[PDB]
Amino acid sequence: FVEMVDNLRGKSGQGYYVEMTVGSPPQTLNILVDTGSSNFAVGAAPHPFLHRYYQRQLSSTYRDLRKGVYVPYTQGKWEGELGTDLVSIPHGPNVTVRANIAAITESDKFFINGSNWEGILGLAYAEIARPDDSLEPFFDSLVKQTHVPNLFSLQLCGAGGSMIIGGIDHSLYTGSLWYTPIRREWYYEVIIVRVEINGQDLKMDCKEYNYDKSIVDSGTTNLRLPKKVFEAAVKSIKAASSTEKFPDGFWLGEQLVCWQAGTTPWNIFPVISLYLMGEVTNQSFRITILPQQYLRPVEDVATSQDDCYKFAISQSSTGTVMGAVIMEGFYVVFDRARKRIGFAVSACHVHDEFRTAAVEGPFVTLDMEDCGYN
Ligand SMILES: COc1cncc(-c2cccc(CNc3cccnc3N)c2)c1
Repeated sequence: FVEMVDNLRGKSGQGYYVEMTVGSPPQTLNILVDTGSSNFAVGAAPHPFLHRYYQRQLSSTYRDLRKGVYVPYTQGKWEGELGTDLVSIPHGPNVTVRANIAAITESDKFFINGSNWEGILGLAYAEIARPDDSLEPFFDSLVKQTHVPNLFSLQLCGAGGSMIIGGIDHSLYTGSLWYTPIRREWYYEVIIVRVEINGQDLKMDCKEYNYDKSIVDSGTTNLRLPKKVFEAAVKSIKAASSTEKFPDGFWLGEQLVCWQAGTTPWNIFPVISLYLMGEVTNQSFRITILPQQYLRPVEDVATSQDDCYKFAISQSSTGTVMGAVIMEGFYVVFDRARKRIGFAVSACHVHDEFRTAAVEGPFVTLDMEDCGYN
């Protein structure tokens, strides 16, 4: 795991990527690590934003599955050809697997102009794979064909990171790991059973927090909350920070807020605690997020020279998404073998002058199942 430490590059803004090699002889690509999707899909044609792409026909081990795939989003898509090839992770375990690969032949609003990655490693489960759940996701192939344990953990830093494949590295976190159950193997779905701001219960029905699901998603920048929860949260963060006025635009992620370099008044901004369903009946634990995780610094803007931040909490269309902004505070263990997700304070988390992040428990929370939306 020493050899996997620091094997990710990038930021929460454009995502985190891992080097992979596909085919024979090996072709080296940077691949977004995305726990909110389940396809392994790589640029396979010279889209102008791409540094590198997959040239199937130069791989002696490529096998055309003679089947297309099509994945749409709200305002875009990617599209391509399914096949299999030999895959590896230079700074991963010392194995080669034959995996399903979607050779992206055409796409729209998918690749980010200026990014240094060319594909997507969908680490979530087969149920949300495209074109259907019979397209075995990458991690499933890795585990089936090798003795690599069926887990991985992510330490996302910035504001790069590490993906430890096959276990847990003690040196990437402090304190103890607490585990929340994966509710259904599709997205990494979890249950938020309670939310607090500076220790103050947000006081809503916990079904609101998971309406219609809550997921851990390294392919999303922000903490995203459902509409009602988002409004409750912002009102409360306004209240804790009412000694200053901010434009409405700020709370909508449209405008920055700046202070004289070094004078950002962090104390004004509250810690958010999300309680997660525990492994034991009526037991939960809490993860504590600090303002320096949801106030994301904004660098050279037009031409900026102060200290400036945008609000990295946003409204959710499809439930609570624990994006990179949240994951960046923690070492997140995706224990697929035991249907569970572990959190511990990250060794690389941004500290704050007077407050320290935490993962802690146990708490008693009755009727936690009822926080699940059905
Ligand atoms: C922080 O990770 C990202 C930041 N910016 C863009 C992406 C990105 C780009 C293209 C496709 C995808 C697919 N995955 C999504 C998309 C939307 C929401 N969640 C996920 N997992 C991500 C990831």
